Amino acid sequence: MREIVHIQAGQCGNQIGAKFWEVISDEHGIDPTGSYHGDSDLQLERINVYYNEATGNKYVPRAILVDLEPGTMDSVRSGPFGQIFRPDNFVFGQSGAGNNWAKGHYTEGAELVDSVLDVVRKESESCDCLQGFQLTHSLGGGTGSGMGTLLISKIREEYPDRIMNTFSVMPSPKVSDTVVEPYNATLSVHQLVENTDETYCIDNEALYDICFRTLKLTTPTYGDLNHLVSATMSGVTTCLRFPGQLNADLRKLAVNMVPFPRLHFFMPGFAPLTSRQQYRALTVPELTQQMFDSKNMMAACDPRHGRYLTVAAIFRGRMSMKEVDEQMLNVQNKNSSYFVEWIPNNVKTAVCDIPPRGLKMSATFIGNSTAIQELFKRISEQFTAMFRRKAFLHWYTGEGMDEMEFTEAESNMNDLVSEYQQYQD
Amino acid sequence: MYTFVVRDENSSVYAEVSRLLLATGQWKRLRKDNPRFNLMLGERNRLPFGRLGHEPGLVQLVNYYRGADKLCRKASLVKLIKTSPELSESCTWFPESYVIYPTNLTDEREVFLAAYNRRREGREGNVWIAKSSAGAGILISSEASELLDFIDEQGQVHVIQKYLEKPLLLEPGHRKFDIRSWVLVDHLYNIYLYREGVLRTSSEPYNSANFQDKTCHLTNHCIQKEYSKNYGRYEEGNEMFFEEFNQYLMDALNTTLENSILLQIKHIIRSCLMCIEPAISTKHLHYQSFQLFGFDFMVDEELKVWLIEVNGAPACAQKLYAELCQGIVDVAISSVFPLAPTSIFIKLHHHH
Amino acid sequence: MEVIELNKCTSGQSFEVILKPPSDPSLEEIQKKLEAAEERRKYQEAELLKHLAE
Amino acid sequence: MRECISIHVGQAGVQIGNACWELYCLEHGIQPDGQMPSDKTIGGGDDSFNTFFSETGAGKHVPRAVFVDLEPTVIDEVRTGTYRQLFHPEQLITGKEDAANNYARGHYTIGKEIIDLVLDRIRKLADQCTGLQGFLVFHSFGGGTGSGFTSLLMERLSVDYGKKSKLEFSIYPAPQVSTAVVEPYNSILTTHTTLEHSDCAFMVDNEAIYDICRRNLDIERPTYTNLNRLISQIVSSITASLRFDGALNVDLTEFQTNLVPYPRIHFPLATYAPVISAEKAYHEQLSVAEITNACFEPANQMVKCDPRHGKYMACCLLYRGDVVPKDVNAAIATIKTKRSIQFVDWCPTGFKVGINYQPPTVVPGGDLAKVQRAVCMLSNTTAIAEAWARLDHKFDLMYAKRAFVHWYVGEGMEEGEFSEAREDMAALEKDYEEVGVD
Ligand SMILES: Nc1nc2c(ncn2[C@@H]2O[C@H](COP(=O)(O)OP(=O)(O)OP(=O)(O)O)[C@@H](O)[C@H]2O)c(=O)[nH]1
Ligand SMILES: Nc1ncnc2c1ncn2[C@@H]1O[C@H](COP(=O)(O)OP(=O)(O)CP(=O)(O)O)[C@@H](O)[C@H]1O
Ligand SMILES: Nc1nc2c(ncn2[C@@H]2O[C@H](COP(=O)(O)OP(=O)(O)O)[C@@H](O)[C@H]2O)c(=O)[nH]1
Ligand SMILES: CCC(=O)Nc1ccc(C)cc1O
Ligand SMILES: [Ca+2]
Ligand SMILES: [Ca+2]
Ligand SMILES: [Ca+2]
Ligand SMILES: [Mg+2]
Ligand SMILES: [Mg+2]
Ligand SMILES: [Mg+2]
Repeated sequence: MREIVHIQAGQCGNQIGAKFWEVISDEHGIDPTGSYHGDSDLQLERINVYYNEATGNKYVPRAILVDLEPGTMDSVRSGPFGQIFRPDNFVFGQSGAGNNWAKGHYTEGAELVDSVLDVVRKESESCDCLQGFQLTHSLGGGTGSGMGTLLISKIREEYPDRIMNTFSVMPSPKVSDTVVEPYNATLSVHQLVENTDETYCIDNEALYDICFRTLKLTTPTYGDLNHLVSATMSGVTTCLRFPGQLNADLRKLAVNMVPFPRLHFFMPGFAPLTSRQQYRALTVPELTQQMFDSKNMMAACDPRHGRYLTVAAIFRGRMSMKEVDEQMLNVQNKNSSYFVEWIPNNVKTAVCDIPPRGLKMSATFIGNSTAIQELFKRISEQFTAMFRRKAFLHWYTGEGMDEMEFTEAESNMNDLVSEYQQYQD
Repeated sequence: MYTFVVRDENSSVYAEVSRLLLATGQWKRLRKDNPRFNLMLGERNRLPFGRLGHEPGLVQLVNYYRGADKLCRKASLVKLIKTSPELSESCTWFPESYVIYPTNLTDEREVFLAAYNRRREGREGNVWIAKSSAGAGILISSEASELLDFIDEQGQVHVIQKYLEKPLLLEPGHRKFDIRSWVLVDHLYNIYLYREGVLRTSSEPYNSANFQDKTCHLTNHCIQKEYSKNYGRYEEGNEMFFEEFNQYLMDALNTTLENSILLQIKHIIRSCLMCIEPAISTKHLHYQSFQLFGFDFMVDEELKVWLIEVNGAPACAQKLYAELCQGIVDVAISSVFPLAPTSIFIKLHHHH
Repeated sequence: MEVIELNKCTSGQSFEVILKPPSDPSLEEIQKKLEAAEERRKYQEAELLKHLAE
Repeated sequence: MRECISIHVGQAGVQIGNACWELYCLEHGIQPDGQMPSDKTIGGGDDSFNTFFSETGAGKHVPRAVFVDLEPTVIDEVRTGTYRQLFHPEQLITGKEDAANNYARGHYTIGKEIIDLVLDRIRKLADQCTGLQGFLVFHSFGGGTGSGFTSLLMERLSVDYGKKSKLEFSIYPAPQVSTAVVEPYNSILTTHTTLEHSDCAFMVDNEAIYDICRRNLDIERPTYTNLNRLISQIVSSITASLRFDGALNVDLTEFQTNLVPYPRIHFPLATYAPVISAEKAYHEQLSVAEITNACFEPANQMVKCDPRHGKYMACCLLYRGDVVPKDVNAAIATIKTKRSIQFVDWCPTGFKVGINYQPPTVVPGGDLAKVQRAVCMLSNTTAIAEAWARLDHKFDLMYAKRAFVHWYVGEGMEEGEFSEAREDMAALEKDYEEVGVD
């Protein structure tokens, strides 16, 4: 009984969180009303990891929906699986955050955080043995970014020895809502450096490029981007949600993926990624070749520009476990220059018999690569282009912040960039 | 795509093999400390055999046979011959040798003197030669007092063996020489002899009444090119190859290189390598070995061949680097890692 | 090649063949290490809480 | 009769313990419910099998064993498995969250809070013994529990049972069946703190067991079940002398006398033959010479290494099945004339031979075939130091960059314990070289 507590915060966080529970609920055979209707016991073996068992054999997600405005969560409550969530687990305000990190972290958000912690504390007091938490949110807005990282700071204070995991959508000027997203993202990153054990970095530009160039979607929508996040979130959590010889909990994964405390930002990937030639069978070599291809990576970072500290690959479906080992060893033994040679056997593989909905097999990629410094360099450059002229700062100083806090965020992330640079050589 | 690592930058041989390997576009060189390799061109001393063959999915190959030092060390070779029944102490192709430890440190001091006093009493030729592995340091003398006293001044194990007082001399010149044979043993323990040998000749007339001047007695390529005044006079670089040497044996001695010399050389090579096969074979091992050997032979005026020593990290003659190194890639490397003749070797069949 | 110390019973036997002759911390100290490490954990967490207090 | 208590720590220890007690029962004629029809003494007796089994008044033969794991998933299989009836609940000790492959977590953070509970359960078994010999401790090198908590247990056992022998069955880490990267840290940390507390340790390298399963048993991708059933055969061959009538290795003390002349060098190499596939049509039964000669082939060693390039300090031959002393001595003579067996000059060149007439028992439906004779050779070779070197080299690679060190320091361990443990291994490697090399 190693329970996980899910928190989704803000527009992006709740919309991506929604699809996530939609994808895995289908995998575990849970219908929109919470009733199970699968045909395999493997669907229920680890069901309590993400679901609470209610009366009448009902399964209720262990999720907390947080936002500073009602809109998005009214959408979820009316969405496909909206009825599946615990009504008391909706915590929201009316003011909004106006895409303002200071509003989510210092003013509007501070007024609502205690009530969110009351629901978090409630879900935890009922866990037989809590592994830790996972948060879905964007860093470019105000609620998921500012209040999300405030939540993390207070959860680490009340649960200092629990694992804190996040799926963090990183802003991109090509898929942007406001010009202040680099401000909000730079401020959040430092919070994550300090108070998360693992952060899956999801770049909206990588999601966009994949939808446009690979999936051949002329005009991607946030919905299309969220399908990729859904599938990816389902992939990285397969080991947690299904039985297998791995027997891995959050702290075991972190212990083998994070050689240095601050360098815990991961590049996720997924394969296959096919446009609608969609019924073709995908061989293990093809699966492996794509999984390691940069075009299948969602951090919009070229791995060949850095080096992998650790890699974790999860294969789903009935396939040749012998044939997997061969192709995995083939990728390593054919590109060993991109793996640090001072971490022996830093590429691990795990299999799972149950494939995602509508796929004979698939592979999810989880990489701790120094190339992720390119992502933080982009953000840092966009931050500095505005901060050097103090552009748009009045939105933040009006909430009680000072320029000094911005200069420190700037320096905190340029230190992070440098830390990745030393381990790349 | 195959991968290899280079851990011996001083090896002129495998510097060429590495060059050839990359020229195939199917071999990729890695940093010298990367464990994920197919082929290791390892160091000479303290090669970590224990770390080989433990990478999942990689067939790993190394260019040194673990345990071959027993054959390529002066004292070790003597001990191996005198203790191994396959060679026995009555081995007819190895000069009467003795292992002598300096008195500042088993040892064959009294056994040597017993045979020495016997030779001195029987009017026989009693000239011995003292040498060691720590040399560039050699002494030739007919008095047992000079040989022993020379070893005590040192601090490493030495070997005293019978000096061939009747060596075969080439004409014109009246000069001594030795024969270098290159032997390649692959992972399956096939023994291949390079068809091309080299004679390292002395450009000075052999003088039996003066072992003090070691320029006409030592045929080392470095001694002739530094202390001899007739270097490069009779043949380029004091190196006579088989084609020339065979034609000489026919005009002068009315015999061939195959009959008069090569049969004894091929016999000695088999006897040495077969002797230690059970000790160094990698047949059922988690990794695979192959090694290039350089045998040094002597020929006396009776056309009898003697073994001088075995070199575990030999060099090649400049003219033979291309043919030999290519041959190494063919039978030793591509035989295990194939790529996408008239062999230059002479396979010495044997029973495994 | 000599066989020595032959012992036989209903379920087997044993013997020795010779081919050639030859030529702590107290309970007090363990608790100190366990408590000293628990003290370094408490100190590190105290600094984490102090950090979150600031 | 003197009792032996078996302790299984962590997942590897527990799953291997499960496979051994399954085999022990099939060997002694004990049924899953604990009954033993051939035991005419009901609820008592000082027979050889009683060293590993106590007896209740109801005729139940209960293993003298304790299972310890910081998380319950693995031990729950024991509670509901085929032999759930053998044990009672006090013997199965489970926490609620494991050590996350973190030595410091198993040894310090979690170990401190559960050690006294485990010692109390062991004390209960001890109180049933009229003459306890000592303990057999099964654990992995890689796990946080098997490494961190085991070393803690060994330190306390030396305090609570000073005069008792302690043997180990340790699983050496192999990447083919592991997703952990920090196992070199854990292995070296646990070897450093356990070294002075273990009288004799039998290391099994998962890489070796893995290759034997794929090569001899034709298992393309062996499972922990395949690995453990083969491991419990070697374990059984080693402990049979304690559970059956005999005169060689009759008590734990004899393992140190016969196999460990130098205390620190207490890691004998195990070699087992024959291992034949059950699915095979029908194999030609190998002779005494052929299986004995197989004991000097690296392919059937529990740790891959080259004994030809080390010196032997001791050598036992443990035969099971149709074997008579005449045949053994004939094969030994034939092997000395063909093999490179170098003994250290300060040790006799010989072989202690034990024969048990009952051939190896195989689990029905298992992977191994029934053979008429089998042998396990226990040899103390300096060649096994290749395993320490491999492991110490991987340690050096990560520790030079302090990779993952923060996870250990964060659980209360001091960084200086890494180097203190490493320097001990450098001294252990130097001992082997001083003994084996000229
Ligand atoms: N041969 C064999 N090896 C195993 C088995 N289970 C785990 N291992 C090995 O043990 C190492 C992992 O350590 P574990 O024993 O699983 O961990 P643990 O002792 O339970 O400690 P925790 O970290 O708290 O889980 C890896 O090298 C595995 O290959 C098993 O059943 N048989
Ligand atoms: N017993 C002996 N009788 C006659 N000459 C001998 C001899 N031992 C050595 N030599 C002479 O010494 C030379 C080889 O010496 P040796 O091989 O022992 O030194 P070395 O090993 O440093 C040279 P290399 O290893 O390059 O072949 C030969 O040319 C030979 O003429
Ligand atoms: N992938 C994805 N990104 C989104 C979505 N909605 C908003 N974003 C991104 O999130 C950032 C805006 O944050 P948002 O969640 O709207 O602000 P918040 O509600 O205050 O937390 C911008 O970078 C958007 O591009 C979504 O549904 N999917
Ligand atoms: C940080 C950006 C920001 O604050 N934006 C913003 C704009 C208008 C109003 C009314 C409120 C707002 O919050
Ligand atoms: Ca207000
Ligand atoms: Ca009884
Ligand atoms: Ca003790
Ligand atoms: Mg928005
Ligand atoms: Mg030499
Ligand atoms: Mg465990």
